[PDB]
Amino acid sequence: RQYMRQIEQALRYGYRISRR
Repeated sequence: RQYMRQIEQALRYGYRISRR
């Protein structure tokens, strides 16, 4: 929901760095 918005935005950084 609305709150997940800030939490989702974090995954942006996740997708910014590499994790295998």
